[PDB]
Amino acid sequence: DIVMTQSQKFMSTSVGDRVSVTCKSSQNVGTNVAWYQQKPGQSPKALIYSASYRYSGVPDHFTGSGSGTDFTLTISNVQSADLAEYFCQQYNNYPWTFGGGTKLEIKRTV
Amino acid sequence: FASVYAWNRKRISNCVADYSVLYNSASFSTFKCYGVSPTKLNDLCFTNVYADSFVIRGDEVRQIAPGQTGKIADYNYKLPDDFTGCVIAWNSNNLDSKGNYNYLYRLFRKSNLKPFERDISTEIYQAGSTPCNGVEGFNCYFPLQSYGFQPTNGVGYQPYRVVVLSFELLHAPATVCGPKKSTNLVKNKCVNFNF
Amino acid sequence: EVQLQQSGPELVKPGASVKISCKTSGYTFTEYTIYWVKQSLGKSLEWIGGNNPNNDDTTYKQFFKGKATLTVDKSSSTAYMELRSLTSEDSAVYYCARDGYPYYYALDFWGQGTSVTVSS
Amino acid sequence: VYSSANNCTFEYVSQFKNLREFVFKNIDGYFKIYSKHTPINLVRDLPQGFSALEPLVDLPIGINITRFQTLLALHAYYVGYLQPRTFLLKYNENGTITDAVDCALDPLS
Ligand SMILES: *[C@@H]1O[C@H](CO)[C@@H](O[C@@H]2O[C@H](CO)[C@@H](O)[C@H](O)[C@H]2NC(C)=O)[C@H](O)[C@H]1NC(C)=O
Ligand SMILES: *[C@@H]1O[C@H](CO)[C@@H](O)[C@H](O)[C@H]1NC(C)=O
Ligand SMILES: *[C@@H]1O[C@H](CO)[C@@H](O)[C@H](O)[C@H]1NC(C)=O
Repeated sequence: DIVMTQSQKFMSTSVGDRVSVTCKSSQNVGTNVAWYQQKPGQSPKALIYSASYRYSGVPDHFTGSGSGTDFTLTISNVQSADLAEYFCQQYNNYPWTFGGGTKLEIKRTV
Repeated sequence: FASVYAWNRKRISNCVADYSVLYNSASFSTFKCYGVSPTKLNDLCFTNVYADSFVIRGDEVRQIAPGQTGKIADYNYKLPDDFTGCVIAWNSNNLDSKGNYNYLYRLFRKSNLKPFERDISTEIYQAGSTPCNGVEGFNCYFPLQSYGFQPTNGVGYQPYRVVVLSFELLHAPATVCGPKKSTNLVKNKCVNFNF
Repeated sequence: EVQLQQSGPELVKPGASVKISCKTSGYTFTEYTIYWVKQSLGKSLEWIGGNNPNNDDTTYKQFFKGKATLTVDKSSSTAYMELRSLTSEDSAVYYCARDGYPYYYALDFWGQGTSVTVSS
Repeated sequence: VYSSANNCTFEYVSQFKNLREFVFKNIDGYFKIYSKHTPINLVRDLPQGFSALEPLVDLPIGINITRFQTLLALHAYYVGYLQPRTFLLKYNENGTITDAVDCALDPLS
């Protein structure tokens, strides 16, 4: 029916390692998604369109995925302004419903 | 007549008819004739005349003109700026009294229509981010609507028959010209003749 | 040239009716629809609904009954939401967004949001 | 033959063994067809005799017309050509043409 879990709720990368998050969706309804960045306190900022395109107003250095019922997004690296929430989108039927979101944490060491 | 979006097109050639009798009658409410003065129609000769006929509402007669705005002038019928044509329009209120609910007109389109474009097609117009499929709904509309031509309505709801005449001048042959009149004859007098 | 000014924080009472306004200015309002979503303090995003400025259409989600009401006006070029039955858990932030049909689908532009808190 | 009827810009409806003669010409978009029903017969199987040709119709077509072909009702037609010549014609007293002499054939001519 309508369910979105993307197999994870939060992921952690310490230093240098590339960050990638999937947006596994429900059964086949279509191919149209989006990804937004949610900074802690202000309005969400759109990250990717349909998981593979570019934004004019964003310094886009991103890697996406193909098509079908599964989606994936790869970001450049873990910069100093990456600590935020990750929201995926699904717009096929009128009752729009998104997933639980993904949280990126910078795993600091001792 | 035909619908406004499926406007009726007629091609007339190889005949001689008087164009003066049209504007002479007082039954023609609107006559806006940009190509040439009304009295010069019979004077000049043309070729392969084309007539486009349709029906519009009462208060849209100003929409039918070369190079202006209007919903009908954008999605139903548009005149190019370089158009040396002629336009007639007259009331037909008594011909649609109860009222008439068989008239359709385009309301939604991606862009403005091309000049003299006979765009006939049907599709569910979409205006939303989500794709449109299946049954109509939000951001899924029918671009054709009826007319409220009630028999108890004034100006703006009375049906108007609108015809537009266009032509090409002497491409190579000449078929349709204005009528010519001839007087009587005289004899046994030095006369200058034009036989 | 797109901007959106909303109202500040609000305190509501259970079993009452309140109003929240989303203001749009500086750009045309007739074509693109307006969407309403909620954030319950960092939880999952819920699509409250949407409305069409031109056709005056209204669309809700699967479960929205209780405060399902939409309203817009062109003289003020804004939208008004009515909230009812503020029982126990509606304290959250509302976000008003606008989409683009020619380009940038899926809520390109967002707003600052209005935070409503329920208390006795 | 009947395959299409697109862009019909013109349409016209009108009306010893005898031999019929025709001449087809096109000048500045005007099509001329001259006809002759039955000329003077001298002998069989060959075109002897003299007779002038009178015009039949005039059509404002406006085509270039490069090739042509004949049609037959299945279950001989001599074909000539025209060249820019000069002729001397002796009109009769009733207006008809009875004698013609070429100008570039023989020194006597
Ligand atoms: C020129 O035309 C006139 C008029 O038809 C011809 O005169 C007739 O000739 C026939 C015999 O040739 C006579 O039977 C008629 O009585 C004549 N009618 C008149 C009014 O004269 C004349 O023959 C023609 N000439 C030529 C050389 O063709
Ligand atoms: C007549 O010719 C025009 C091009 O000159 C073409 O667009 C049109 O389709 C033709 N008419 C028909 C009935 O095919
Ligand atoms: C013959 O063809 C040429 C094209 O090279 C055209 O310009 C001309 O008008 C044609 N002639 C007629 C009589 O249509």
